[PDB]
Amino acid sequence: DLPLPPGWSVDWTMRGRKYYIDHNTNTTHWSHPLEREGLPPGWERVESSEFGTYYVDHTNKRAQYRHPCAPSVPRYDQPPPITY
Amino acid sequence: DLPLPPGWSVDWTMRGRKYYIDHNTNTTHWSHPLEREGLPPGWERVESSEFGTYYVDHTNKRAQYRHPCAPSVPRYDQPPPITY
Repeated sequence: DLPLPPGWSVDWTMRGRKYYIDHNTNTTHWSHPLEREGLPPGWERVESSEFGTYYVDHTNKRAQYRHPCAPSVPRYDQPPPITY
Repeated sequence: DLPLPPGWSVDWTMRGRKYYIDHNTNTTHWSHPLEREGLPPGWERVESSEFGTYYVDHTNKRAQYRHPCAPSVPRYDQPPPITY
């Protein structure tokens, strides 16, 4: 229920998808403006039942599962061996 | 603090990484056995500061950001237009 900055509101698409309106700039967004720490300019984190969590780049109209700032690939670590 | 099934315990690596021991099978795991709904056999979800959330495949010793059952690529949706 985190409070929006002045000049922001929340709305829903005709199919019921929540989104945010920035009346200061007349732009629309999928995520809360105060929930974007760690994300670069132009990107948002999206939650969904269809895809789970992913990331969108509005400038380039792209979506990807990898957080845009995460290492290019993650590391596999074998769980520790059983000791005797 | 979710209770473990019988024959399971929790331990830590020398560097302090939590893990789970299944004494029923003498196998080790990065995630709680009761926190794997929606994951296929052999896979685990991993949380980390280095990579954020990702997924590991123990059989093939692979790691990836995409949930193994998620669609191959996620969809970009443009936020709704401003109406006048």
